[PDB]
Amino acid sequence: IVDRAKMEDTLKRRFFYDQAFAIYGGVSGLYDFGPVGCALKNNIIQTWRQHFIQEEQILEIDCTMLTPEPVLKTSGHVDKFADFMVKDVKNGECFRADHLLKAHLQKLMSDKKCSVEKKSEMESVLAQLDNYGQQELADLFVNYNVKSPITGNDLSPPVSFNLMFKTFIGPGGNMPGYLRPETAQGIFLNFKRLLEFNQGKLPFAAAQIGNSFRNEISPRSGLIRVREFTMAEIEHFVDPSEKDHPKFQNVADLHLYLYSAKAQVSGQSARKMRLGDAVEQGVINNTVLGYFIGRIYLYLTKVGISPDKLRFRQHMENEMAHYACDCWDAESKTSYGWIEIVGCADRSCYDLSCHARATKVPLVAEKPYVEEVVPNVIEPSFGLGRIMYTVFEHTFHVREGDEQRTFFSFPAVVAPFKCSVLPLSQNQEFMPFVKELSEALTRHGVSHKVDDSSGSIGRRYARTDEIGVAFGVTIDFDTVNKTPHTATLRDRDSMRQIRAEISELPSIVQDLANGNITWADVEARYPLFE
Amino acid sequence: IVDRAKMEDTLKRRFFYDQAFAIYGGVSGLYDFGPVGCALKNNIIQTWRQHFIQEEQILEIDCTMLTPEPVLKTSGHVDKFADFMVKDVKNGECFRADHLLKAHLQKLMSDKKCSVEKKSEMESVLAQLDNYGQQELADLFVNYNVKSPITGNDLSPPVSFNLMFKTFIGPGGNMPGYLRPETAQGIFLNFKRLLEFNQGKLPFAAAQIGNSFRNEISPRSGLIRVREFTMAEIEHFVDPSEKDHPKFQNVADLHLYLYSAKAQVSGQSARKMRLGDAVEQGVINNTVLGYFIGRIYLYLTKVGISPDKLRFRQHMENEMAHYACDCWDAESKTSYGWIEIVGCADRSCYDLSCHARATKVPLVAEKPYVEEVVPNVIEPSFGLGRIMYTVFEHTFHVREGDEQRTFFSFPAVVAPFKCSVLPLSQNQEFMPFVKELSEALTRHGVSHKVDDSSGSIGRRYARTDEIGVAFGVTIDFDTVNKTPHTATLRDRDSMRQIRAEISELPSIVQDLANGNITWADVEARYPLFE
Ligand SMILES: Nc1ncnc2c1ncn2[C@@H]1O[C@@H](COP(=O)(O)OP(=O)(O)OP(=O)(O)O)[C@H](O)[C@H]1O
Ligand SMILES: Nc1ncnc2c1ncn2[C@@H]1O[C@@H](COP(=O)(O)OP(=O)(O)OP(=O)(O)O)[C@H](O)[C@H]1O
Repeated sequence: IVDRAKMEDTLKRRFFYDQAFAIYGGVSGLYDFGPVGCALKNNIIQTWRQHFIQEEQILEIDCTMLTPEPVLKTSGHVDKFADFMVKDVKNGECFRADHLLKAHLQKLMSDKKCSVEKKSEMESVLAQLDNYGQQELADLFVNYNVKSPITGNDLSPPVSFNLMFKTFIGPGGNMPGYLRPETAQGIFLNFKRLLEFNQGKLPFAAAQIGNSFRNEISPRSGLIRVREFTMAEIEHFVDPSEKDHPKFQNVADLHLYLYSAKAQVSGQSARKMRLGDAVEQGVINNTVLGYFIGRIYLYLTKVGISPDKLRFRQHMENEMAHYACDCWDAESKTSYGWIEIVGCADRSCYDLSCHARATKVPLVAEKPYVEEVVPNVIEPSFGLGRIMYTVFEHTFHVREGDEQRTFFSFPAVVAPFKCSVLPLSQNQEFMPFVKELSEALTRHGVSHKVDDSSGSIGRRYARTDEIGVAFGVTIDFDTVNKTPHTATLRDRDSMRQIRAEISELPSIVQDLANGNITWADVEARYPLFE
Repeated sequence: IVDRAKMEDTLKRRFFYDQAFAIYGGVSGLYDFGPVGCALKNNIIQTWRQHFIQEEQILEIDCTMLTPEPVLKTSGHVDKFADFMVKDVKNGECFRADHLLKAHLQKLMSDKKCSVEKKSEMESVLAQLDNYGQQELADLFVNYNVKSPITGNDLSPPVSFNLMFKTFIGPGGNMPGYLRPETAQGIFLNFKRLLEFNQGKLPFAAAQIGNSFRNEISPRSGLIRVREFTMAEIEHFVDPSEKDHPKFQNVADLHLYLYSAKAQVSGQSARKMRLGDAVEQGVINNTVLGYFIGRIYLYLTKVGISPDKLRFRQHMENEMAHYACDCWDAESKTSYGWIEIVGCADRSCYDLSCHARATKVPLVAEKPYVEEVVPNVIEPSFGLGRIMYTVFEHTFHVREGDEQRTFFSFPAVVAPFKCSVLPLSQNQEFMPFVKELSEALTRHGVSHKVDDSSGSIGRRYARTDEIGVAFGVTIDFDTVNKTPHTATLRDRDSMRQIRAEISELPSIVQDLANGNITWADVEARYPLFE
């Protein structure tokens, strides 16, 4: 139960992100990222690269964002990629029917005058919103008589709204284009060149880390709903008859919350199963999908997401994407309820085929005389924007001190900079120490910054914790005058300190950040400091 | 004099880049980058970060690409950001007048029937093309009677063509938007928040590394002219009365080719002056601009650009950008002649003012009672796309061998991967060595890859050189059987080899790549290997 308000204030004050074109009134769905935001955003992407691209030796390509209409028409986006929109007959004001109806029912279930018999009924409606097609939503909008949230006017019937941005490539109108709503397509149009890289055998995964555009109808979720964001997508091309992953046993012992399609249609809750048992009992189709669900869980967890607030929900029969036949979304529980931050879909083979036909260009591989096959693809899609935000709410805390200080418990691999070196005097008495410590840290690969801000050592850290800095080393006079020269090591979360020689701290902070040593261990080997 | 044709073939075969939406016929100005392309593209950006952001402790932000019309209207892009376009009256076919006229004169100067008196005259015309405004170009198009390049029909008079892409943010048309043709604007709209970071003092530089869009009229220069590219821009906010840079003495002894505005209007050539002498003789206005010109020269040179093919040309009076009052472009001589790859402009203070007014939001700083001032900004703009391409032509070579093999002499800091470990047998006899070498290299921070391709050791490298791999270590039977165990170190460019213990090579390759040791030194300490 995080206090969004108080948090958003800290994220904007320290400038993690903020409204884009603020001095012009701003634009919904558009935000800019400040220094700290970029540092944290870059750490997440780098962590992702090591976790997937590096770990699975994935190929990398960087395709264009502009796309000629024909390409997206063949993919089915020009037809099925949209959201149901509604608007009051009085003025323009557009709203995403899907969500509005969801916010309306929550208002009715909240009202005490609501009977248990109804509150229950409405729950069955919400837990099946992504299914209700064109007509079905129209009925609910009439049954519950939904009306504009503000100055409640009459709402027009629900209609489709293509979420792709429109443009024109080159002078004239002969070539109408769009801004890619996803990156996947780019990888498909380059399947042959990519297939050639792996000698021609399967499986093999291609990846992309670029920006995608979504002309979202009415964004009101901060960074959760933007019309422009960076997403990392992997296209795991596997043979339809070989949907088995060799490394699955690496994540078979993971206990994570699964919310199958059945559990949703049978009105029951999500179960916390073992990834292996899940694949066994037929819950999770194959092991390829299961391996990725594990890799995903691990990544999100390693970045800072809370396990007790993370679950994988399976799509419904008619909730499926136009290009999918099965999918599982990694949802994180936030102040906006459960929201998908990573979509692991199973586009059986809808893409290579469509493009193959439309262009009469064959896109297949061969196996052992020899047979050709159309590669089935499992696509783990990461929304680096939502993942970062979820980290904010899952690590944001308010110190128990009356000063109402806040801080983020960012893991050591995502925090802006691991250590914060802050000395009392910046004269030539401490420089000999600050200098060596700063370089000793660098040799250990520990990102840091020397503090110069004004205020007491206690306030000096209050600002460091605010942006989530993992550790801190205080160099006082006793560090300079006394001998051996010892400095103070401070832990962000607990605020507890330690006193050790200023020459051993480097390797220590390195193990604390690398996860080789526990803060408990530190308090066990070295003398405590109040 | 590089053979573009042969080169483009190698760049596409190894998949550095290629036509985007190829199976759909492709689109001019749009290209995708393959694995090697991405590796090299990422090395350049990383090298840039260390050279500028890290070296000058520049602040970093990441703004949106979508921009609401009002913002670009206030910047003057909706009015002056365009290119003169012409088209034959027969069909659509659009052409950039600016260039077409330039290609026409070159055809006339090439023809032997052309007299010296005329060839000279035309040169004076080309060396002043970016000046000729609306009317002036119309005359030349009539005087030289320019006509469509293909099936030469009659060309319509030259007219302006806004290069920005058009779109609509959100449902409806109440909010018309554009795709940022540059990043600078984003940094200006966030001036206050950024100014606050530096306590409020000047100077201070903000930066951005994102994509920009340019609806280029008719792109025919491969990667030189794209409608989508990644650009790194720095906004050095300095006080108008303090246009002096403290570090200038770090690049004062640089001898680079300068092509002042005068030299262009006085029909004379470019001089190779000393950066310091240039600022003295009033050539280069201030030292702030001079420091950056040096930093730029160093970066481009460090990346792989040839000094004898690099020059800094100063803009003409009416060639100035709508937001500039003075500028210098770093031009590289390529198969397309001199092209700007880095634009270092001096937008005196045109931006902060425009936005300040239009929104009635004050954007200024203060100095020592105290006075407020409108920061003058020097904007070094890097087109990471053109810089990479220039590196291709300036490092592409054809082995003297009849097999017509090619290779790129990529510096160690940009090559896909510094070293290439290739063993003869991949059995369990060499693994103990390949393993240790691979890890020893990693501990030294040397990017590498174990070769598995088929063919003789000589052909194994022919493919490694093709993508520009700096070095290579061959592990043969003598490395396994003999003792001490020695491997062969091979230099890409010279193809010359060395024989040293397989345990010392790691540190050696590290110094060769880091530039601590010369290949000559290696041949001086260790025994040569034929
Ligand atoms: N507007 C957005 N802002 C930020 N990230 C987004 C946005 N829309 C989608 N994503 C990211 O892309 C999603 C994967 O693609 P997907 O097509 O499943 O989105 P989606 O199903 O349409 O989600 P939504 O129900 O929120 O519209 C990631 O789960 C999510 O982080
Ligand atoms: N179409 C393009 N493709 C790749 N890079 C580009 C393109 N257009 C501009 N750039 C990059 O941005 C330039 C800086 O901005 P600038 O406004 O000076 O471009 P420009 O003066 O319009 O150049 P041009 O004469 O080629 O149109 C860098 O010098 C160049 O690398």
